[PDB]
Amino acid sequence: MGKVLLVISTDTNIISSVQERAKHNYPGRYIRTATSSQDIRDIIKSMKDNGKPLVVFVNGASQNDVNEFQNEAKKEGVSYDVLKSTDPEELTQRVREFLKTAGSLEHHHHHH
Repeated sequence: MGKVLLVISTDTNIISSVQERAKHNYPGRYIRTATSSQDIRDIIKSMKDNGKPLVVFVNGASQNDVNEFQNEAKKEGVSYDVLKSTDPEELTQRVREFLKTAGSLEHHHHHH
């Protein structure tokens, strides 16, 4: 419950482009980056009760903490979709449409 879009791209320059473009259009809180396992922990801490769509760009972080994101999310009841794509326009359209369509999430009481 409470879903995030995990944007993985081999092209860090493309991550930077889409990130700032989506932060231009939407609040730069809904767009977030992971730079460490510790950062990710703080993300998923929020997303348990925070029932709005998030977008985490794997910027500088590694596959070990990417899987730690998936694990901590699946145990803490945070929903996610793993988006593995490299394209500045396509990533912008997927990020933004996610924030638009998941703008209406179901209001279930969170395990607090």
